[PDB]
Amino acid sequence: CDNIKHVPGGGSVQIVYKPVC
Amino acid sequence: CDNIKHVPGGGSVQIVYKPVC
Amino acid sequence: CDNIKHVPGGGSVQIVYKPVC
Amino acid sequence: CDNIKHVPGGGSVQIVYKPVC
Amino acid sequence: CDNIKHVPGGGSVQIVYKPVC
Amino acid sequence: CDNIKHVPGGGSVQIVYKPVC
Amino acid sequence: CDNIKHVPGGGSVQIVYKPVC
Amino acid sequence: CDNIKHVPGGGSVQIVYKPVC
Amino acid sequence: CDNIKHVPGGGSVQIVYKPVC
Amino acid sequence: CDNIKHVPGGGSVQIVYKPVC
Amino acid sequence: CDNIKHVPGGGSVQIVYKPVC
Amino acid sequence: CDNIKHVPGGGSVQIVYKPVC
Amino acid sequence: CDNIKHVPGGGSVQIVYKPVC
Amino acid sequence: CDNIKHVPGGGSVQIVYKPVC
Amino acid sequence: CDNIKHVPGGGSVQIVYKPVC
Amino acid sequence: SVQIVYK
Amino acid sequence: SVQIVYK
Amino acid sequence: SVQIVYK
Amino acid sequence: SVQIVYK
Amino acid sequence: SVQIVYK
Amino acid sequence: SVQIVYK
Amino acid sequence: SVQIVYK
Amino acid sequence: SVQIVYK
Amino acid sequence: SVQIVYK
Amino acid sequence: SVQIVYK
Amino acid sequence: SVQIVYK
Amino acid sequence: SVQIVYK
Amino acid sequence: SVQIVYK
Amino acid sequence: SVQIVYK
Amino acid sequence: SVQIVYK
Ligand SMILES: *Cc1cccc(C*)c1
Ligand SMILES: *Cc1cccc(C*)c1
Ligand SMILES: *Cc1cccc(C*)c1
Ligand SMILES: *Cc1cccc(C*)c1
Ligand SMILES: *Cc1cccc(C*)c1
Ligand SMILES: *Cc1cccc(C*)c1
Ligand SMILES: *Cc1cccc(C*)c1
Ligand SMILES: *Cc1cccc(C*)c1
Ligand SMILES: *Cc1cccc(C*)c1
Ligand SMILES: *Cc1cccc(C*)c1
Ligand SMILES: *Cc1cccc(C*)c1
Ligand SMILES: *Cc1cccc(C*)c1
Ligand SMILES: *Cc1cccc(C*)c1
Ligand SMILES: *Cc1cccc(C*)c1
Ligand SMILES: *Cc1cccc(C*)c1
Repeated sequence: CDNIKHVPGGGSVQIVYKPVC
Repeated sequence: CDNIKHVPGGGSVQIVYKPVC
Repeated sequence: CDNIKHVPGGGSVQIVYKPVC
Repeated sequence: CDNIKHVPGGGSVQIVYKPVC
Repeated sequence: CDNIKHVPGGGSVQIVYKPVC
Repeated sequence: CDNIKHVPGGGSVQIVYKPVC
Repeated sequence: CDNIKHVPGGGSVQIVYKPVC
Repeated sequence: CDNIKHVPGGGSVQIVYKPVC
Repeated sequence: CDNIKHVPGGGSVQIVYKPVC
Repeated sequence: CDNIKHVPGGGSVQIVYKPVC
Repeated sequence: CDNIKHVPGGGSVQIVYKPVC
Repeated sequence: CDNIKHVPGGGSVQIVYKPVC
Repeated sequence: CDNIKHVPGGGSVQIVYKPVC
Repeated sequence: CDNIKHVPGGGSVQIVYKPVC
Repeated sequence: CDNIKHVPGGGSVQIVYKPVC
Repeated sequence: SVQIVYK
Repeated sequence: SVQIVYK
Repeated sequence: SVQIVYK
Repeated sequence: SVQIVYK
Repeated sequence: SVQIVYK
Repeated sequence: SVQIVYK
Repeated sequence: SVQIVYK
Repeated sequence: SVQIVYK
Repeated sequence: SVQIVYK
Repeated sequence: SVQIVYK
Repeated sequence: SVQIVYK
Repeated sequence: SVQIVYK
Repeated sequence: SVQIVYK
Repeated sequence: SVQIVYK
Repeated sequence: SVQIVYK
């Protein structure tokens, strides 16, 4: 993952389970 | 994933399960 | 995935299961 | 997937199962 | 992961489980 | 591959070479 | 691979070479 | 690989060479 | 690998060579 | 590897060579 | 890609972007 | 990629960006 | 990648960015 | 990568950035 | 990486950045 | 198998 | 298997 | 298996 | 297995 | 297994 | 996005 | 994004 | 992002 | 980001 | 970031 | 290349 | 290369 | 290279 | 290289 | 290299 502008909002849940990348 | 402008909103759930990328 | 403007709304659930990308 | 303007609405569920991309 | 501008918002939970990277 | 009931018989050889899945 | 009921028989050889999954 | 019921039989040889998973 | 019920039988040889997981 | 119920049988040989996990 | 005899010439540029193979 | 006879010439640039293979 | 006879020439630049293999 | 006969020539630059293998 | 016959030539630069292997 | 029940 | 129940 | 229950 | 319960 | 309960 | 300018 | 400028 | 300038 | 300048 | 300048 | 000889 | 000889 | 000889 | 000889 | 001889 390159140049990712991750801007979570209010009450946002992100789960990344066993990535390889 | 390149140049991803991820802007989650209110109460948004994102789950990525075992990606390779 | 390139140049993705992901803007989740209110109460939006997105699940990506075992992507390769 | 290139130049995807994904704007989920209220109560929208999107599931992508084992994509290759 | 390179050039990641991670800016969590209010009450945002991110979990990365066993990544390889 | 989902819900695969693989039941090899007597003297059966199966080779899967560089799958992506 | 999900929900795989792999039941090898007598003298069965299975080779998976460089899978990505 | 999720929910794999691997039950090898008599004289069964399985080789997984450099998987990524 | 999650929820793997590995039950080797009589005289079963399994070799996993340089997995990433 | 999570929730692995590994129950080797009689005369079962398992070799895991340089895993990353 | 199998049995590819790639012989670039003078000043040849080849770009393969996110292949799956 | 198997059996690739890659013989770059003079001033040849090859870029492979995020392959899966 | 198996059996790759990579023989770069004069002034050849090869870049492999985040491969999975 | 198996059985790679890498024979760089004169003034050859190879860069492998974050491989998984 | 197995059975790699790496024979750098004159003035050859190879850089492997954060491999997993 | 995707098994989704909506309400 | 993705098993999601919405409300 | 992803098992998510929303409310 | 990811088991998330939202409210 | 990630088990997260949100409120 | 591949952006290549040749001379 | 691959950005290559050749001469 | 791979940024290579050749001469 | 790989930034290589050749001559 | 790999930054290599060749001559 | 898969090279299998059966008996 | 997978080289398997069966008996 | 996987080289397996069965009997 | 995995070299297994079975009997 | 894994070299296993079974009987
Ligand atoms: C882009 C990205 C997000 C989370 C985890 C990884 C490995 C990559
Ligand atoms: C674009 C992207 C999002 C989450 C995970 C990965 C590996 C990639
Ligand atoms: C575009 C995209 C979204 C989520 C995951 C991947 C791998 C890619
Ligand atoms: C366009 C797109 C959406 C979700 C997943 C992928 C791999 C691609
Ligand atoms: C981009 C990234 C986020 C979290 C963990 C890793 C290994 C990578
Ligand atoms: C269904 C299946 C069998 C063997 C290998 C894969 C990746 C999938
Ligand atoms: C279904 C399956 C069998 C063997 C290896 C993989 C990665 C997947
Ligand atoms: C399903 C599975 C079997 C053996 C190895 C892996 C990585 C996965
Ligand atoms: C499912 C599994 C079996 C053996 C090794 C790994 C890394 C995973
Ligand atoms: C599931 C598993 C078995 C053996 C070794 C590892 C690292 C993982
Ligand atoms: C034939 C080939 C050339 C470059 C990249 C791939 C994955 C395949
Ligand atoms: C054939 C090939 C060339 C470069 C990279 C890969 C993964 C494969
Ligand atoms: C064939 C090959 C060349 C460079 C990198 C990889 C992972 C594979
Ligand atoms: C074939 C190969 C070349 C460089 C790095 C890796 C991981 C593999
Ligand atoms: C084949 C190889 C070359 C350099 C580094 C690694 C981990 C592997």
